Amino acid sequence: MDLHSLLELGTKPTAPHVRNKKVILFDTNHQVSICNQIIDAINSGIDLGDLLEGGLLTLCVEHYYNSDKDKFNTSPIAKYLRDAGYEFDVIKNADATRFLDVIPNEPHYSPLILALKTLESTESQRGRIGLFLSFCSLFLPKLVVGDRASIEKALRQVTVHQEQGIVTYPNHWLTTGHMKVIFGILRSSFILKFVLIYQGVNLVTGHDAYDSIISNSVGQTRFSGLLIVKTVLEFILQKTDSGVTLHPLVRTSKVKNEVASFKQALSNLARHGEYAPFARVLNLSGINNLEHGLYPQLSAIALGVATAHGSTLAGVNVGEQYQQLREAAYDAEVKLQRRHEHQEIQAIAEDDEERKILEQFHLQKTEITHSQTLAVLSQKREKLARLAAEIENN
Amino acid sequence: MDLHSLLELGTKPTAPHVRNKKVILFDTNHQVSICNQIIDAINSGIDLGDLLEGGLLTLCVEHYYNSDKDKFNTSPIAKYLRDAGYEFDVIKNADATRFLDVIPNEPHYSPLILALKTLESTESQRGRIGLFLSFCSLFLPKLVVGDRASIEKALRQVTVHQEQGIVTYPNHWLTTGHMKVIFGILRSSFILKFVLIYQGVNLVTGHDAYDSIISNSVGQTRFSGLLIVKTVLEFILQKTDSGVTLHPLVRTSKVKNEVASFKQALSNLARHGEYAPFARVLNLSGINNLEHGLYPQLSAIALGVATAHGSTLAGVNVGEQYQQLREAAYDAEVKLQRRHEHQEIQAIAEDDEERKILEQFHLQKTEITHSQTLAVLSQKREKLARLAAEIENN
RNA sequence: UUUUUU
RNA sequence: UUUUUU
RNA sequence: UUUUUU
Repeated sequence: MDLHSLLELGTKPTAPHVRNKKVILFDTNHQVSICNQIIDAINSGIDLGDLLEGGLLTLCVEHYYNSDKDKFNTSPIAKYLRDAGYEFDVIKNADATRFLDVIPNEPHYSPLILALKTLESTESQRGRIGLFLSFCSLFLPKLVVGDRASIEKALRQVTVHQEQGIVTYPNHWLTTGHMKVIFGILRSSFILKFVLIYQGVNLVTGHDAYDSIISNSVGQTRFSGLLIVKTVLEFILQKTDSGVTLHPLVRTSKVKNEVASFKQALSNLARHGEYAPFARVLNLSGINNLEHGLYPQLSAIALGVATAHGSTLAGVNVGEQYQQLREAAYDAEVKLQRRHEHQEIQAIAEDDEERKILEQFHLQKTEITHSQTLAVLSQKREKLARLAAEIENN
Repeated sequence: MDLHSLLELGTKPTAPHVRNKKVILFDTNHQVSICNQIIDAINSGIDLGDLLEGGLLTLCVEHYYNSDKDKFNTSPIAKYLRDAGYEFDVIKNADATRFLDVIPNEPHYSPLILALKTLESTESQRGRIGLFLSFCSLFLPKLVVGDRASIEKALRQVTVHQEQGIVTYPNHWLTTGHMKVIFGILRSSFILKFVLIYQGVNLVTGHDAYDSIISNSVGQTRFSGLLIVKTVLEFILQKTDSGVTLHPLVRTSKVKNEVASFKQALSNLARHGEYAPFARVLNLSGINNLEHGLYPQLSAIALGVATAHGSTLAGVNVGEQYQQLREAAYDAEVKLQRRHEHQEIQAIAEDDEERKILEQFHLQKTEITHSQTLAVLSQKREKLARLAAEIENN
């Protein structure tokens, strides 16, 4: 009897799940105009409550699969969503021409029926759907950080993609109320985030403007709320050709339960295949075992070692109960790393003139990264002070 | 269990993709006049929105394959676009004589139907189509740099090809509004850029004026947004006959994760075969793994070493967070390279008179490249100051 | 709960 | 995001 | 892009 196996119980799911959901699909002869009516109903602020996930699935099936519902069901999006517990009931209506005529006759859709009579539609192309999905992909990196972080990252990606000349969005899409409602409809829908992630990752070759925007934004969403995974696996568990060895600041007996617990949490997380970098955004099952408050010493030490290697990770906020250990591991790794690079410069040169040139280069390089780290720290302090002045103002 | 394989997940596409697109093809008895009507509809500023990609495919099939649609489907352009996820639905209309009569009866094409009634057509030859495609190939090098860089490179290629006597373009094609709209229609279309790249690379022998312009402009587009690939693979990972060895400025332990990560990104990029130099323009799948912000030390060091070897790479702009490391690696490589050429001049001579002549030659050659590098730096500084004075003026 | 850069 | 030359 | 002579 192993009594210590009781501390790992109640984490892993045991079976594939018998929970079944129901999202509707619209089968219409006028699918492009139906889809554009869903776009301008969402953009107008109409809370289209239980029909949101089915309407967003009709936009994504219409854009990616020409709304045929036959090669959609063969496709691995639907195989994944069928194993996740979704069921597609197809609301077939061949003579429908408006969004009101396809909503089923239930009593609780009556605020939506009253809301959509006053909704005016401007006639628009098929490409407004792909414009909407490429705009919705811009909220995907820094989605789990908040709404202000998502809206600022998405505004920065709008100006980056408009200097490229790839896209241009309308000016009433870029107001802060509308970017609040698009953050709201993206954070809650699993199917919208998953099919933006799937068509971002798995499209190889023929990219239009929208496919390239979605593929660029899914590429910046990799390990989004999982900075602890990236800092521990790069800087704490170094891999050699001989094998994985620990770091000197984690190689004691106070830390070793967190290290052995973190390796079990990572081996749980890698059951998800190619969606393990997107685990915090898609809210997968191993997500509770990788928080900062489960590893209070491993996380602050790993961020201090990571900040000592790179300039930009001195902008990462932590809680007040992790700051001083982060600052201490930063100082210790600065001293250890200057000892190591002095030994390596003495190892790889050939003359005294060669080691004089390489010594002058690596001391100038270290002074460059230290001055950049202090610049990032000063603008982080001013950003926190400006946010606190806005919170005091509001 | 290799836990470090989780950091490479979510990058490579797993399957050939089940996303299918629909571009139309026009099958008409009067294909030359239909194609010239698409040329003067595009040149007039008519936003021919969803029919743009099919109209450009009809121009390219009419120019390259005589619009027969039977040897087009055997040809490897269509095999590549069929594996990319395109489907060609052929709008057969044997008695059509205008561009209005072949547009399908949909409600969202009605601004285009109203736009094309007022469009006047001048009757023109088959060679205005090849004139349009050779003009569209001139935006292909420096396409990913911007619109002003594309329009200035394309104006320079117009004057180069008119001193040759190969071509002459009409004077209303060379205004900046029209070159803005041809940059706009080339940046977004995958099929136009791909078939200009395919017929530029794979045409061996019988070139007319337009084929030679397209082949010259596709030859200058090789590694267009991939300067990091060219500078690292030339100057940082030197190949000997014995094998690949690193550079002394990247041979430490702070750099080795970026070097081993860059070799994985290059081995991803070389899955695309002969279209791997054109990966940033065609937006292929390995493109996110080769940015400057993923390798902040390898890229600035590699550009400094490259600038020390050649005069013209002192015109490359970088961000402000990479400039000083570029300047430092430039200084270190200047000192290391003068030590190496002094040793090689002592190795390859036979007398003292021979080494006196070779010493005087190589010191004059180094002074020539240093004065050229300072000239490039001064005109770069004045170009940036003039662009900032125009941005302040506008 | 997450916080940087890209 | 990309930035030079050809 | 090419630049001479024959």
